[PDB]
Amino acid sequence: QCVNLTTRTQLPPAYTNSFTRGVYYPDKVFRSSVLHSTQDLFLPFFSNVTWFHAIHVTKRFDNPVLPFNDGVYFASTEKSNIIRGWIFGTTLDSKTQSLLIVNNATNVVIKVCEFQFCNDPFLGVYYHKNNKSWMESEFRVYSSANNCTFEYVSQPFLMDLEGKQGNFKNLREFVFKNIDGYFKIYSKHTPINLVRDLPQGFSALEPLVDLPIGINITRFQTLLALHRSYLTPGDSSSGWTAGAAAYYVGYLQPRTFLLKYNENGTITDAVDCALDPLSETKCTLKSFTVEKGIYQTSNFRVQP
Amino acid sequence: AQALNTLVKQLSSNFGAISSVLNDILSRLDPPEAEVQIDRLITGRLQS
Amino acid sequence: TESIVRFPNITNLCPFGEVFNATRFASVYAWNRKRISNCVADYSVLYNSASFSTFKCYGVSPTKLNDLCFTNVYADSFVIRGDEVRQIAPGQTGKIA
Amino acid sequence: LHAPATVCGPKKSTNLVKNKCVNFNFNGLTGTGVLTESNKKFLPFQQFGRDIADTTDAVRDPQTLEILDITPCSFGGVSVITPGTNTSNQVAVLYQD
Ligand SMILES: *[C@@H]1O[C@H](CO)[C@@H](O)[C@H](O)[C@H]1NC(C)=O
Ligand SMILES: *[C@@H]1O[C@H](CO)[C@@H](O)[C@H](O)[C@H]1NC(C)=O
Repeated sequence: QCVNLTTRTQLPPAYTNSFTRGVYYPDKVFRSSVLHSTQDLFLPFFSNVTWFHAIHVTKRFDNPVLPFNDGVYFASTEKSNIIRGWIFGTTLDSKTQSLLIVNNATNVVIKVCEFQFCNDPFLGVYYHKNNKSWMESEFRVYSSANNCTFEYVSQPFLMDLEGKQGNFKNLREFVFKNIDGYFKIYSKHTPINLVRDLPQGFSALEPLVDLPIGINITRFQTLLALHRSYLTPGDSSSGWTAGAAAYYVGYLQPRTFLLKYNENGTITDAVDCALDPLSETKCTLKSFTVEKGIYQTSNFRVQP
Repeated sequence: AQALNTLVKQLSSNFGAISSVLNDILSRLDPPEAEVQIDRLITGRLQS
Repeated sequence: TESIVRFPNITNLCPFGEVFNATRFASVYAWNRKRISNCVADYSVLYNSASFSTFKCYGVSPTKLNDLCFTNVYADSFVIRGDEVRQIAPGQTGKIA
Repeated sequence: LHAPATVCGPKKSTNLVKNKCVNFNFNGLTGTGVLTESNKKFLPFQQFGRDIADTTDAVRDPQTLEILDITPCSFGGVSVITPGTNTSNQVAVLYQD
């Protein structure tokens, strides 16, 4: 069951700026054709996110245990679709409970158990020749499981394996939040093409799922799919078998956002209160078309 | 317009009560107890 | 002219009895918690039987509770001496609380 | 916290009526007004909206999952035209809006 893989060399980190990307509906209540200002957890509007070239190809792999703090924004885009789930937990071992989410072409599974997750987890598949079809039986993500208190199953919400190549880059966006015993996940899915692999356009994340599970989480890591191949003894080779992959991670912060619910009850424009003085004006005036003038946006006092 | 807006928006505030909607107050709390919360709402709305 | 009432047609009952008469009760330092949701509860049975010494509702009246809906209910359970029962209340100061 | 309700009480869901001022109770939220079919949809599982204030503008029926819009029913001030008691006693009423 247990499987390990390591690389002596470590891929360097990379920072990339993040535009409007990462706005989600703040409340379950519906609105339309109105400007609404609300304080909630959002990623700063122009924020330096961590871009990870997880898999590169003469090939290297990245299995980072990234930190978590009051929510996280995740984004990715690739034709191979190596990403297939996530793992969260204070320790990611049997000492305490931890959350797992896994996806397949037909269903999505979520569980909360004291999993003994491996240091280099991944899910393996291979082209079974006897059945002449792909098979998935290498669950190398974890070593053992116990006390399966909470479980849930849902549809493959965004596992669409589109058969398109070229100018059809598909972007998957996720937001994970932990609030008062609720693990709440919003998501968005859209095809866009740009010089960089994350567009500057503006779009909003819809609420995907909500799990009433109480747990303390400060660490998480991605789950990647490895397509094994029949490496005969003549080849005398073994190791990573997967295509190049990358993604972006960012940390949420408590900010006040002004959102413009459109006529169709959709938000297509928002401003962060603390981003710029002009955004402060837009927020205090509760509008976007600020007329020429001088405004008392706020007040400041030298702190002790 | 501004005045009218800031008047109607004041209905959203609860002025220290447990809820900003009288329906919630009267559905969640009995008269003898809901009286004080409705008192807070009355005072706030009247002042606004 | 008319009054309507609409609730999801959940034709299932999940009484709290399995928690109330749970043979074993956890310690206060390890207070037990149970989450109940997606079911219909007849709260009358809880207070219609002369079997509870103290039944104190904060922020909601027990009588009207049969006509209210909620997202989830967290039932906490523990055991303490009677004299300290008052300590289980918001805004109370004491070792137990 | 204004979220979909999973715990309910033992109350039968009455039939849904439209086009007349009724006293409504949807999964806990209580009010009164005229009910009609809403002109636009919410998110796949977004189940009510709001106006500039906390007053509800639209609601999703928990039984049929159908969208609906709410409007306060016919109301308004009333005044009366009187030419003076010391000259006559007939009067003409005026409903403002
Ligand atoms: C809003 O709805 C109208 C009517 O169905 C439609 O014409 C319009 O395209 C919709 N808005 C957007 C942004 O698609
Ligand atoms: C409950 O409501 C659903 C939604 O309309 C309906 O399909 C189902 O038949 C109802 N069941 C009963 C027992 O009324």
